[PDB]
Amino acid sequence: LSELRDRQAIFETLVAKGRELLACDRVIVYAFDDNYVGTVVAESVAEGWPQARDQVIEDPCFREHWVEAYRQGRIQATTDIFKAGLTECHLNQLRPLKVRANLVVPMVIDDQLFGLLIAHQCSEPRQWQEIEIDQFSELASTGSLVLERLHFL
Amino acid sequence: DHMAAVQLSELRDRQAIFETLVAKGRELLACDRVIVYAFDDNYVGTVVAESVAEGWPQARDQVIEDPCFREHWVEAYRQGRIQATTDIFKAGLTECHLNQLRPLKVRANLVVPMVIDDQLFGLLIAHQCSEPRQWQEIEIDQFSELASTGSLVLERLHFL
Ligand SMILES: *[C@@H](C)C1=C(C)C(=O)N[C@H]1Cc1[nH]c(/C=C2N=C(/C=C3/NC(=O)C(CC)=C3C)C(C)=C\2CCC(=O)O)c(CCC(=O)O)c1C
Ligand SMILES: *[C@@H](C)C1=C(C)C(=O)N[C@H]1Cc1[nH]c(/C=C2N=C(/C=C3/NC(=O)C(CC)=C3C)C(C)=C\2CCC(=O)O)c(CCC(=O)O)c1C
Repeated sequence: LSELRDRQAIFETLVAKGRELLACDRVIVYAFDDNYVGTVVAESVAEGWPQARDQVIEDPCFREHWVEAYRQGRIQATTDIFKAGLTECHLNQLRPLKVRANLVVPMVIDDQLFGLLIAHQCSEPRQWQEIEIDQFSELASTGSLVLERLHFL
Repeated sequence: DHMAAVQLSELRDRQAIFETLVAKGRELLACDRVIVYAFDDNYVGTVVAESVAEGWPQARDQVIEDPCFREHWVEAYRQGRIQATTDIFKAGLTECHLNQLRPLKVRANLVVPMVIDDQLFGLLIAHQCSEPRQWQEIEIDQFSELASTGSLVLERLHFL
């Protein structure tokens, strides 16, 4: 990882390592351009589960305020999205992907947010453990160090 | 939930990087000691940080002999070598090398390089002192990932 000098290779590594790390159903990188508008840029998904790129998922074309919360280091660890008080529109974004559990960590260095590293469990609800959250978020941070290095180099 | 209050990836000071490497490494492995042996610009290495379990000797409390020049064994680590030694008294080490570790009461010895693109920042080292100990593949991978993360942050300091 530390040696990668290509954006897409980094994103695909993160996504493979993340799913391996958590043994969950899907890991995704939702990456931000300069306007903090985001797109799904990579996905690792267990066989048989829906792939993001096969769906049309609505996503408002502006930077919503949760972007700033992640930028400051918010982590979302949701055991079951149907019990978490999500908006209907948000549930509708995750429904096609058959999400139950939702773990969202920032890929951020010095308050520059490169993206979000996201895990889903689809088969059933899943309580994310502290040590999984720590390891997944260290993976995000390492990926972020190498994304940032791209600019320097 | 929230990212940790201090992150290795957010450190912007050399010595802080070494001290968090050594704290996190000893917690990861639950071993007796973790050190960083860091290289200066002339490839001279120095123990710059240590985290050690209660009751075991501290590196800085000892006089450990160490040839003033860069030895040949350094190149193997620059190139990515890892040494994982279950019991240093049964590993065919030289007497002089044994005498560097005796004062620290080392039995097991794990050595991973802190290296990016052929720049060797140091070695991250773990000791078990209480008993011999066979380092597991999972431990070696995790310890080595920590070392590489530390190396990314040392490198960044140059750029910054
Ligand atoms: C519904 C289209 C929409 C309206 C209208 C609105 O104003 N905002 C939403 C619902 C909404 N969504 C989130 C959080 C996220 N939205 C994401 C967008 C995506 N685009 C995709 O292609 C995709 C498939 C993986 C998604 C999920 C993302 C990445 C997030 C953050 C991750 C997550 O929380 O799922 C919110 C904020 C929820 C909260 O934190 O309060 C809202 C209101
Ligand atoms: C003994 C003074 C000496 C002579 C003479 C010589 O030519 N080389 C040695 C013995 C020797 N040491 C190593 C490898 C290491 N030596 C280290 C130096 C240290 N300085 C310290 O303060 C200290 C306390 C922690 C140490 C251990 C270190 C860090 C190493 C690498 C890590 C390890 O292997 O313990 C060698 C090379 C042996 C090999 O790997 O083939 C030799 C011959």
